[PDB]
Amino acid sequence: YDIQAWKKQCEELLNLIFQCEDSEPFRQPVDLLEYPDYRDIIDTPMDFATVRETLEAGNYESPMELCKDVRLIFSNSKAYTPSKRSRIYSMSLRLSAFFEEHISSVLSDYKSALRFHKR
Ligand SMILES: COCCNC(=O)N1CCN(C(=O)c2ccc(Cl)o2)CC1
Repeated sequence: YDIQAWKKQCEELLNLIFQCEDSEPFRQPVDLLEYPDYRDIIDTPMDFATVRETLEAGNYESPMELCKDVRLIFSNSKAYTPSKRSRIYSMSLRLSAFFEEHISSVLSDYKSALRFHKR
């Protein structure tokens, strides 16, 4: 019932994601010099360094907001990919499965703790 615990749980999970080779494409923003059409396709860039900085700045109120930005990393990869068999997109799908496997308990515990708080 700790309604703050999600923040360190997310820091920990971001540390695991940064250790994961599959996060290599989405640590930093897309260099628009290497992908000159990126912003023609993607309205809202997102990456894991931006998510970590937002968290560490105290600019997430809940793990749902962090989850929305991480999911945007993955949806951007899916929107930008020329092929469902692309290397970078394939890395996104594995990393997404990993993230969803790990974030589920963080969301559940937070929502449970908030419900207890508001009982
Ligand atoms: C080392 O990483 C540098 C920053 N990352 C980066 O440039 N990109 C990651 C995002 N992205 C894609 O999701 C994608 C799908 C299919 C193809 Cl190709 O790319 C475009 C490439």
